[PDB]
Amino acid sequence: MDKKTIYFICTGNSARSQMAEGWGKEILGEGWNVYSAGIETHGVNPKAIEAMKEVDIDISNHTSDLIDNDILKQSDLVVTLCSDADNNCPILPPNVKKEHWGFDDPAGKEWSEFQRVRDEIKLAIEKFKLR
Ligand SMILES: [K+]
Repeated sequence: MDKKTIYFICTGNSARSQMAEGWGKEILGEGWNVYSAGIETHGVNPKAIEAMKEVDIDISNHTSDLIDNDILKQSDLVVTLCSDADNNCPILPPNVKKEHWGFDDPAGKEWSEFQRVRDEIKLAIEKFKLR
C-alpha cells in the first residue's frame, strides 16, 4: 500500500534526528518516508556520521533541514527529540500525531555518548516497527 511517513524533529537537525533518520531508513524500509528536520539547521554532526559508519550506515549524504509544514500535516507520526524544557524546542500544530522520544543530547561530548544514544535510538525504532 501507500507509503507512511515518519518525521524526526528537534533543534538543529544535527545528531539525534540524523541517527534516527539513518536507522529509520534501514529498519522501517522502502514502505516508509523517513525524514528529519529542525527549527534551525546546524549541519550534520561529524560524530553522528562517524557513529553511524561504525554500524555500517552511511549518513554522509543527509542534509540538515528546516521544518516543513506540509510534511508535519501529512505525516503519520512526528517524533520530537528536543527535550520539552531544555532549550529552543519546536512548537507542534494541533491534531498531528506526535510522540516524544527522549534521548540525551550528545552535543559537545565524547564519541561514546554518540554510540550510546545511537544504540538507544536503534532499539526505539526497532520496537516501533514491531508495534
Ligand atoms: K534531514
